[PDB]
Amino acid sequence: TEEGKLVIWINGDKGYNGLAEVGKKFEKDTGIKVTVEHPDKLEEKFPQVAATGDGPDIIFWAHDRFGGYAQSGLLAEITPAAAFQDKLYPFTWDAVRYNGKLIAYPIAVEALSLIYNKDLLPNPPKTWEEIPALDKELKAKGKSALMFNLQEPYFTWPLIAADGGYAFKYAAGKYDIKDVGVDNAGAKAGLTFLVDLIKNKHMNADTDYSIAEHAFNHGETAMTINGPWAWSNIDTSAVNYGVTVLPTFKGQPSKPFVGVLSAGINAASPNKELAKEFLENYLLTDEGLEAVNKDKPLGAVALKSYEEELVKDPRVAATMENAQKGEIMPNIPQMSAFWYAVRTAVINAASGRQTVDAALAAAQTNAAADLTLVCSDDKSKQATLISYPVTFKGHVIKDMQIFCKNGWMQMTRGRGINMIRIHYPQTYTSVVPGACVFRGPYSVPTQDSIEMYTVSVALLWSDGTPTYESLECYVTK
Ligand SMILES: OC[C@H]1O[C@H](O[C@H]2[C@H](O)[C@@H](O)[C@@H](O)O[C@@H]2CO)[C@H](O)[C@@H](O)[C@@H]1O
Repeated sequence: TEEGKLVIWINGDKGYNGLAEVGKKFEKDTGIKVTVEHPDKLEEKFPQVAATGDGPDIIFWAHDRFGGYAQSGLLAEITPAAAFQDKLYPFTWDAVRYNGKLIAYPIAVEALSLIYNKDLLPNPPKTWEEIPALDKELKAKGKSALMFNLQEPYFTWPLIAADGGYAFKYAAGKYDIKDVGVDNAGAKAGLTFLVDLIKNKHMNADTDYSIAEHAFNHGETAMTINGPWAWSNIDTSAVNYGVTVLPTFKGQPSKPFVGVLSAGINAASPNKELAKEFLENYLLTDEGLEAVNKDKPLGAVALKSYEEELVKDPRVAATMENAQKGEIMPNIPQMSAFWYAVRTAVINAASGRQTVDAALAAAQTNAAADLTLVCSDDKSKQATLISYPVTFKGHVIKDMQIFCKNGWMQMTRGRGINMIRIHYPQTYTSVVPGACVFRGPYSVPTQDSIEMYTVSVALLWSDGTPTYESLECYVTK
C-alpha cells in the first residue's frame, strides 16, 4: 500500500461520508490525503487482499470478523494509552479483544430493532405470531405487514434465537467451539415460523436489503427490521417511523446478535502511526463521531462523552433495549463458518430448496465441523464432501474419521481444502477401489417421494473429546 496516505474501507450501509469529512479535516491539518472506499462484500475481500500485503490501511467492520482476521495475522496490535482507553466503554474494548490483545478500535454498538410506520400502524404488534393476521388486514388496503432482508442471516437470527437457537455456547469466560446451537428445537421452531410466513405469502423469499428498504421508505409495508444506520434514509422519506422492541416469539424475546462497529489496522500498512493518530485524535472525538453519526446513525457509540448525549435519542434507547435482550457476537474465527452455514440454510428453507430440519442439520454440521456436502439430484452424478477448516488455534478437530457403508476412512484437517467423493449405492462406480458409499436410501415419513442417504463422521478434538456428526442427501425417487 502507498506510504504517506491513508486508505479506509467501510461498508456501504455506513456513515462513509461523515468519515470522509473527518478524512478531509485530517488531510487539511496534516496534509495527508485520506481516501474512503466502500467495496461490495468487503468482509470477504479484506482478508484476501490483506494476505497479499495489499488493501486499505484501516478496515471498518463489526467485531465478529476480526478474530478471523487476527488469527491469520492481518491486523496490527492496538496499544492505546490508558487515558484514551478511558474515553471508551470497557465493554466495547472487550469486544475487540482477541487472545488477550486489542486488535481494533471500538466505535459503536449495533443491534436490530423493529421499525414501524406510525401513520399506518400506531400500535405495532408485540409478537411474531400476530404478523399474519395483521398482514391480511393490510393486504386488503394495498399494503403489507413486514418486509426485511432475508438474504443475510443476521436479520433472521433474532427469530431463530428467540426459542433457544445459539451460535456457540458461552461457558464462564470462554466460548465452546464444540457446542453449536443451530440444530436445536428452538432454531427449528423459529425458522419454521419464518418459512410458514413465506408459505402463506405474508413475505417473499427473494426480499433483500434494497427491496425492504424501498418498500418501507415508500410506505408500501408497515414494518421492517434494521439497524441504526438505516434511520437517516427513513428521515429522508415521508414516513413517520417508530423504533421499538423486536416482536416476541413463543412468549420469548427476539435475540439479536449485538455488533460492535470496529476499526482495524492492516498489518501490512506502513502508515500505522498515522492511522492511530487519525482514529484516536480525529475519528474518535465528539466532532468525528458527530459527523459520522449525522451521516448514518451509529447506534450507541463507544465514546462516553457523546453517548451521554445520545442516550436522549429514543431510537438509541430502543437499540440498547433490543441489545440487552440479545447476545454479543463471538469474535472467534469459527463465526465465519457459522455465518456461511446459517445463510445457506435460511435461503434454502425460505426458497423451498430444503426442509427446515435438513437445512438446519446441514448448517449445524457445517458450522461445527467445517463440513459441506454437495448433493446431486442425479444419483449417477456422485456427491462431494468438503472440509474447509477456519479455526487453527485452541480447541480444534485433530482427527476426522468418515464412516461409509463400506468402511472407515481418515481425512486430514490441515489449512487448505480437502474434498472426497461420496457415492450412492447401486451406481456403476458404487463399488470401486477407494470409493466411499452412502448409507441409504431411508424412507422420509413426511414425503413419500424422497429418499435419504447419509454418512457419519467421528471427530477427535485436540483435548481428546470425541464428537459425532452426520451428513445427509435427499433425492427424488
Ligand atoms: O449476515 C451475516 C453478517 O452479519 C453481520 O453483518 C452485519 C453487520 O454487522 C452490520 O453492521 C450491517 O452492515 O449488516 C450486516 C449484515 O448485512 C456480521 O457482522 C457479519 O460477519 C455476517 O457476515
